[PDB]
Amino acid sequence: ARVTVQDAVEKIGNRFDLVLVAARRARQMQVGGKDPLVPEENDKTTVIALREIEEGLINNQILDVRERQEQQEQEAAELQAVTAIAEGR
Amino acid sequence: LKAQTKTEEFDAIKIALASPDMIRSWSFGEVKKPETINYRTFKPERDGLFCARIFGPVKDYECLCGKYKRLKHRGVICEKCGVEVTQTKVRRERMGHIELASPTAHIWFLKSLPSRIGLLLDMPLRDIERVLYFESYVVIEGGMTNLERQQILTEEQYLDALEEFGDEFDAKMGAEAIQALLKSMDLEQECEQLREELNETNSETKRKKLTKRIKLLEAFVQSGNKPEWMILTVLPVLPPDLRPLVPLDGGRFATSDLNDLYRRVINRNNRLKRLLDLAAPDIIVRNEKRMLQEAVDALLDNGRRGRAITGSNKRPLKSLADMIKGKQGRFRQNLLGKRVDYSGRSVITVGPYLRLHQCGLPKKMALELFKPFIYGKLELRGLATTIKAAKKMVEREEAVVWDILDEVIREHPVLLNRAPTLHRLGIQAFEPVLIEGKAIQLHPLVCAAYNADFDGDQMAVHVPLTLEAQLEARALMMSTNNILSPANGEPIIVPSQDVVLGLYYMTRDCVNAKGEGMVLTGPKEAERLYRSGLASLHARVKVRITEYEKDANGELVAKTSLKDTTVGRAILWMIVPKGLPYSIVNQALGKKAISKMLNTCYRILGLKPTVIFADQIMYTGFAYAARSGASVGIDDMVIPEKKHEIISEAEAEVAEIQEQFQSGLVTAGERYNKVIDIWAAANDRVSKAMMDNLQTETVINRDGQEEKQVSFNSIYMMADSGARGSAAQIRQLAGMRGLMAKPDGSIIETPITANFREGLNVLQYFISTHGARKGLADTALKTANSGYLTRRLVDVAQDLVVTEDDCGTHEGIMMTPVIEGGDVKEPLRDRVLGRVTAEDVLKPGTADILVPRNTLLHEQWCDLLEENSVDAVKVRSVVSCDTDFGVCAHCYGRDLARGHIINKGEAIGVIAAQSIGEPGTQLTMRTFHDITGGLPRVADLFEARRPKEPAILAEISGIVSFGKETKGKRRLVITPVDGSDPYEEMIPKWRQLNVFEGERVERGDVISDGPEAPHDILRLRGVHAVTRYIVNEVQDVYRLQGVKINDKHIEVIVRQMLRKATIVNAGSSDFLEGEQVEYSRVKIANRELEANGKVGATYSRDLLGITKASLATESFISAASFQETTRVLTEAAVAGKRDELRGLKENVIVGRLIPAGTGYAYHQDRMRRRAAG
Amino acid sequence: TTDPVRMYMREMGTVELLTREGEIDIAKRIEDGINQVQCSVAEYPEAITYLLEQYDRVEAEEARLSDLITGFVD
Amino acid sequence: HARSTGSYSLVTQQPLGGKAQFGGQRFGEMEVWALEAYGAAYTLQEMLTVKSDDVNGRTKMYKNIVDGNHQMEPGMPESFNVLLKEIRSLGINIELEDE
Amino acid sequence: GDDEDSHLGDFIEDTTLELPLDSATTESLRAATHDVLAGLTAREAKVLRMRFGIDMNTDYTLEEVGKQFDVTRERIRQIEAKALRKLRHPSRSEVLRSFLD
Amino acid sequence: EADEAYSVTEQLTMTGINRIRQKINAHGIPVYLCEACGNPIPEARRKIFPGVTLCVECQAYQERQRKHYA
Amino acid sequence: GQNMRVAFMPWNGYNFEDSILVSERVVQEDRFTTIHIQELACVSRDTKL
Ligand SMILES: [Mg+2]
Ligand SMILES: [Zn+2]
Ligand SMILES: [Zn+2]
Ligand SMILES: [Zn+2]
Repeated sequence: ARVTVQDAVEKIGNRFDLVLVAARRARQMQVGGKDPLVPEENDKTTVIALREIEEGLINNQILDVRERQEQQEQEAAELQAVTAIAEGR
Repeated sequence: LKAQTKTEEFDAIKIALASPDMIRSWSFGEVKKPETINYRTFKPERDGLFCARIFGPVKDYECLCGKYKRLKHRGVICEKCGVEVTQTKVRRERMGHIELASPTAHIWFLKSLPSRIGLLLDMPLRDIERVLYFESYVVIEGGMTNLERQQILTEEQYLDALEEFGDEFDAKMGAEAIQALLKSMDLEQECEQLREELNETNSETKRKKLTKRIKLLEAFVQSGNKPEWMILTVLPVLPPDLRPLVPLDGGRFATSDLNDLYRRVINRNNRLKRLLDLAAPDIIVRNEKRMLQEAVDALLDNGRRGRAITGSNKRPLKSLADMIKGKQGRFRQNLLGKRVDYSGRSVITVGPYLRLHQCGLPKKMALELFKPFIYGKLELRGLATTIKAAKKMVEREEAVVWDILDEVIREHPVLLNRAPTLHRLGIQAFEPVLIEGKAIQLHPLVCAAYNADFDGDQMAVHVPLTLEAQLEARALMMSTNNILSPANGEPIIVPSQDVVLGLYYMTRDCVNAKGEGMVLTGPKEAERLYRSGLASLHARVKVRITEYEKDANGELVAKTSLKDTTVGRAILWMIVPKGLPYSIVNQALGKKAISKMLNTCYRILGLKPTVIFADQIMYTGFAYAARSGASVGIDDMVIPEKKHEIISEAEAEVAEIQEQFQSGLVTAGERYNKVIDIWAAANDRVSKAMMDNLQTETVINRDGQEEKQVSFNSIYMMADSGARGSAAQIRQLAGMRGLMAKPDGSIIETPITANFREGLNVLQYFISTHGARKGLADTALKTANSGYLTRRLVDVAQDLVVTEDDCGTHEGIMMTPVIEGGDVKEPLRDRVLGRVTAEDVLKPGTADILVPRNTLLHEQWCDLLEENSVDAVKVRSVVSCDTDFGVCAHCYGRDLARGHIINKGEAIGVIAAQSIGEPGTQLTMRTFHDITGGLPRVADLFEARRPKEPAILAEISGIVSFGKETKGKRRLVITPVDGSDPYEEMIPKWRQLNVFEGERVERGDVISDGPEAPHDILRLRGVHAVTRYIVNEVQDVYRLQGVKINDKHIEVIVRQMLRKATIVNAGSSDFLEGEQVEYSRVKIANRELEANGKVGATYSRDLLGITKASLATESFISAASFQETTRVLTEAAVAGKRDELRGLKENVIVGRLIPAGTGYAYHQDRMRRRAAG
Repeated sequence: TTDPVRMYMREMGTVELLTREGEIDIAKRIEDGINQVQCSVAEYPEAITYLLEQYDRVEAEEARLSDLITGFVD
Repeated sequence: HARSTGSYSLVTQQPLGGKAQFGGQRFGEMEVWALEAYGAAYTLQEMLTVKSDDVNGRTKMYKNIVDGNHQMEPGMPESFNVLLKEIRSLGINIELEDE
Repeated sequence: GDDEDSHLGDFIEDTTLELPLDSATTESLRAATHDVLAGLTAREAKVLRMRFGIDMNTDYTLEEVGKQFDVTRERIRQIEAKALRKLRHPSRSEVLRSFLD
Repeated sequence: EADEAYSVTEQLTMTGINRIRQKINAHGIPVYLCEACGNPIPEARRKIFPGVTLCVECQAYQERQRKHYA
Repeated sequence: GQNMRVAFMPWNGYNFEDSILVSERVVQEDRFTTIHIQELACVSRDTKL
C-alpha cells in the first residue's frame, strides 16, 4: 500500500479516520509495543500499518477491542499487588 | 470530584476589562524608576523597568548579587536582593504595575470610533475631552438644585452656581470626574428609565435611537464589567524581555520603542507625585496631569494624538497598539506566517525517470534536513556510541551514513510546495529519491498542478516530523492520491506538452510507408517489427489485438479481433490496462483525446490502475518523442503563395473607401471603421490561406496516382496535437500578424503587414511595442488581483465544514442545461454529475422510478439518464441544506481527488474558495463585453453590489396604474384583487418603462429593463432564484474563458452570502434584529412545540456581500486577524465576550488542532465533553 | 483644540505679569504668613521642652550639632 | 538552502538566519489554507507549533526524534503567548477559561 | 532595507537559548556517566558521585567523604584516582571520549 | 510564464477589433429616406454599406456630437 | 558568453518545460566554468568582558 492508499480507503470509509487509526497502530509498532500482523518488508510503520488495513487485520473496532483486552491482562498481574493497598483501611 | 487549578489544556478564552485590583494580581512588584541598566556593570537597576527583584534573573538559576549560584537552590529569595532564582523564562512571562497618582483615561475606550465612555453616559465626546484637559467643570449627581446630572459648567459659571448652593450639589473636572460619573451611574436604574420611554412615546425617530442604547447597556451589566474600570488607577507593564535592551556588536545597544514610552510615563507620574507634596498651584498640577494623560495614550495607541516621536529619531515610536495591529491585523498570523524548522529549497529541474509518487532530492539537502533522524538511526543500529559522535559522523560525511540515510528516507514522504499556493495541490507529498546535484527533481505531470515551468523557479521542502504528519501526507497529500482537480472532476495530471507530441506522432498514419498492409499476431510482434527498422511507426496494418470490457456483472469479458490500425497504435496498446476498449487508442491521439482517455480509465478501473497507467503514458511519450526527431527550422514556417496578392487587394479596398472619403460619399469616422474591416478581413484570408496550405499540402502517393493527407510538417504536428501553439499564434509566424492597438484600445489603421518569418521593419515593431508592453504591465497587476479575490472568499467560507451525514431534507435546486441563447453552452450531464438527487426521477412515461430518491449520480447513472430523454433533474445543494452550522455530506456532492462522496469533516468551505480563486489568473481584469464580463464582474457578483441603473420588479401581483404626477418621481400603484393594495412606489419616469400600464403583473416581473440587483431576486423571487442567478452569471464569465468550475463551489459561497436574516414577528427574539438563519431555524423549532408559540417568529433571508458577510464572525480572535484590530478588541473587551474556538482561523492562531479534517474527530469528541458532566 | 502645549499656554496666559511693586506686595504677605506660624510655634510648651531634650542629646554624643540647628539670628 | 534546527529569534522564538545556515522556509497564510483544504490537521499544528513557535515543544520533539519516537507534545506557541501578555499589558483582562 | 516590515529587532538572535543538539547530548551525557558509575564498584560510585556534584547538591571535600566511610584520608584519595584510571582506558573509555570536541 | 502575458494581449486586441467590425453588419437592403430627417441617400452609401439608414450629413453630425461631449 | 553547437529536438524529456540538456564536453572543457570572489572578514572587538 505504498503508492496509492485507495485500497485502505475502502476498508475504512472516512479517509480521515484511516490516517488516525493507522497512526494509533503505527505507534504500537514504532515504539516497539507489538510486532506486525503481516510480513514486514522493511517498510516503516507508516506503511506497515497501512498494509494491515488493506489485509483487514486492523481497524478502530479491533484496536479498541485489543486495547480493552490488555487493560484486563495487566489488571490481573497487579491484582495481588494493588490489593495490598489495604493500608488505606 | 475535584475541579482543577494549574495549567490544564484549556478550552475557550475570555476577554474583559481589568479591575485595578485585578492588574495588581498580575504584578510582582511596582516599577518605580525610569532606570534601565547600570552604565558600567550592565546589571539591571533595582527596581526599574528592567529588574530581577520584580521580573527575573538575568542568567539561568543564578541569583543577581551572586550569593546563591548553585543550581540546587531554586525557591530561594536571596537575603541581599529580593530575587528568586528560576528560569529566565519568567522575565518573559512576569508582568508588573504602576500605581497612578491621578486617574487616566484609556485611549481605546475613549477614541475607538464609537466612543465607549461616550455613549455609556449618553454624553458627547467633545465634552468629555473638554473635561479631561480642565477646560470646563462637569456636574455629578446634581441633586435637588438647578443643574442636570451631566450638565457642563465653565469656571466663571461654576463659581456663580456655587455661591447659591454650597453643598448638596457637586461638580468636578478632569479624569476623577468621569470616574465618578461611571461609579455613581446605575445601569439597572437607567435600564428601567429606558424601558418606559420606549413604550410611552411612539416614534420612529425616537424609538429607533432609544432601543439602540438600552440593549447596549444591559449588555454591559450581564457582561460583568464595572464602568469605573475604563478609568485607569493601575497600569500593567510588559515583561522586560519582550521589550529588551540587549547588547549589539561594537558595544552599542539596541532597545524597543516601548522603553522610551514607558520611561516618559514613569517620569511624568513620579514628577506628579512630587508636585502633590509640594502643594503646587493648580495651573501647574493641571499641566502635569495633562502630560501624563498624553504619555499614557502615546504608550497604548500612539496616533490618536499628535504622534509622540522617539528620542532624537524623527520616526514615531511603535506603541502597544501598533504592536498587535498591522497589515492585516495580527502580523504573526498573516503571511508570513512564521519561519519553520526542517525545511529548505532550491531550483527545480526535471527528472522524467521518476514515478509519479516520488521526487529528486539533493544528497546535501537530505543530509541536513533529516539530521536528527540520522543521529537516531545511526545510534539505533549501534554505529555511533553517542549523539555527539553521530553529529561528528554526519559532519565528517563518512560514507557509512549514506546507507543509513536511505533507510530513514524510504517510507518517509516530504512536502513540495511551489511559489503562489493557489489550491490544495500547491503543496503535494512525494517519496524522496536521492540526487547528486543541488536541484530538486519534479515529476513532469505534477508541473501542471503547480503551474511550474522551468525558467528557474524554486520550490520548498518540508519534512513531516510526527508519525501523524507522515500518514497525513501519505493518505491525503501524496501525489498519486490527488490526480483529479477539486475544481472540476477532470484529471489535472493530464500529459503536458513534450509527452503528448510523442504519442501523436506515434498513433498517426501516413499514406504509404514501410510495413504497408501486413498482418501480425499481436502487439508484442508489432514492436518487434518496428524496433528492427522493418516497419514504419505509422503504416496501415491489421493486427490481432485482445481488448476487454467488464460489461458483465462486474466481470471482465475478453474480445479478440483483427483490428485495422497502424504499427504505432499497435505498440501503444501494450500499455492500456485491461477493461478499456481498443477504440480509445485507435484514433490519432491529440492532447484533447489523450486526457479523455485518462479520465475514462479512472471512472472504470479506479485510482490504482490509472496512476501506474499515467506513468507509462509519460515514459513512452518521452521515448518516442526523442526517436521521432521532430524539430523546427526556418523552412518549417510555410508562407502562403498568395500573401502578397491578398495584401494588394485589401490595399486597394482602402483605396476605394479613400476615394469615397475625399469625395464625401462616406464620412470620416465611417471611413476609419470601413478600412479597419477590409484589413481585418484580409488577415482572416491570409490566416485561413496558409492554414489550408499548411494543413494538408503534404501531397504524397501510394502505389497508384496521387493523394493528399494531413501535413507532417513539424510546426503543424505541434498545433494539431495540442503540444503547443495554436492556429492563432501560427498566424503571426507565417501569415501577417494582425493589426495592433495602442494601450487605448483604438486599433491602428495600418496593420502589421509583415510576419515573424520575414523581418519586421522599424515602424511595425514600434507599433507591436504598445500591445506588448501593456500586456506585461497588465499581467503584472493581474497577479495582485487574483490574490485578493481568493482571500476574501476564504474569509467568508473557511469555518464551514462537513458536519452531519444527511440532514434529511427533501429540498433542492432544479438543474437544466444552460442553453445560452444559441445551442447548449453546457450539457445537463455536467451540471448533475457527482451530485445527489432531491427526488426520484421519472421517465417521459410514468409509474417509472429511474433514479430512486437520493442516489449519488456517478457515470453509469448519468448515461442511464442520458439514454432516456431526461431533461431536468432536481439536486440537493448546500444552499438548501437544513443542517445548521455546516453542510451535510449528502447535500454537497462527491467531488474530490478521489471519486467517492465527500467525507465527513472535509473542510469544503476552503476548498470551494480555492477552486474558484485559482483560475482567477486566467480571467481578464479589463471589462470585456450593454453587458459586461470579466474577473471584477465576478467580485461585483460575490459582493452583491447593486448595479448603476437597476431595473425594478413587481413588488406584489395584481393590476397596476400610475397616480399623482412627475414630482421627480411618478408614483406607481399596484393593487391585488384579494389582499391589501397599499404599495405605491415612486418611479423616476425618465428611465424607459416597459410595464404595460393597465395590465396585471406577476410579482417579480420586469417593470423596466436593465440589470437587476441580486438583493431583489432573493426578496421578490426566492432563495432558490437568487442562488441560480449567481451561479449562472458567474459561470458565464468562467465558461467564456474555457474554465471549468463545478457549480458546487459557487453554491457554498452563496450559502455564506445568505447566512443572515431579519425578523418580522415576536415572542422571544428582538422583532427587528439581523441574525443567522441557523440560530432561528433551531429556535423556531425550540418554540413550535416548546415554551410558548411565542409567536412566532417569522424571518426573511438577507443577501450579504462576501466582504460584509465575513465581517460578522462569532470568534473575536478570528476577527482581530483580518478586521481592524484596535476596534475588534475594544468592541469585544467591554462585552466580556467568550471565545470558544470552534472555528478554524482561531485554532491556527492559538496553535492547536484545526477543527476539521483529522482534528474534527478530536474537536467533536471534545466539544461533547463540554456542556456535560 | 488638543495638544497640551496649546492649552497650557492659554491656561497661564490669564494670570497677568506682576508690576515692579506688585512683586513685593506678595513678598510681604509671605513674610507675614511664615512669621505668623513662627510665632504660633514659639507659643507651644511641648515645642520648647522638645528642643531642650534634643539639645541634651547633642552634648551626650547621641546626635550632632548639624542635625538640629541651621544657625541662629546671628 | 536547508535547515534542520538552527538559530531562533530572541523576540519571537522563531527560526532565524544567523550564521548563514539560513532560517527555515516561511509558511505563510496561503500555505496554511493548503493544509486546511486537506485534512492535514497535525501537519498544520506541527508546522506552526513545534517546527517553529513552541519554545518548549521544539526541544521535546528533537529529543523524541533521536529516541526514535515520532510524536509531538505541542502546547502553546510563544507567538500567541506574547499576544496574551501584550493584550494583558493594555487594560484588558484576557484569560484562559475552564479546563 | 526594503522599507518592508522587516525590522532590526526581527534579526536579533537569542544567545541565551540552548540549541537541541546540545540539549540532546546533555540528556545523553547523564546516561553515559550513570552507566559508567554502576559498572564500577559500589564504593567507587559513591566516592565519585560525591567528589563531583553528580546527582547531589553541592560537592564534598575529599576529607568529608572519608569520615562518611570510617576508613578515611589518603585511602579515599587513591580510590578516586583508580576509579578515574578505570574509566580511562577502553571498553569504558570509548563512550565518554566522544563527548569531547 | 510571460507567455500568458502575450496570450492576454491577443484576446484583448481581438475583442476590441471585433466589436468595431460588427458595427458595419453585412448584406442589408432597404430604402433611401433618412430616418432622422429624410434627406436623399445616394446609392453610393447603399452600395458601400448594406443597410445604411443615415445620410452623410447625419453620419457626421452625430459622430461629431459624440466627440464634443468627450 | 560562449556560443555552442545547439540542436532542437526532444531528448527523452530532459527538456520538458524550458529545461536544458547539456553534453559533458562542456563541463569538461571548463568553458561555462565561472570564477567568483567572495570577501570574508574577521573582527577583533571589545566586549564588556
Ligand atoms: Mg517560472
Ligand atoms: Zn542576591
Ligand atoms: Zn444537507
Ligand atoms: Zn439625414
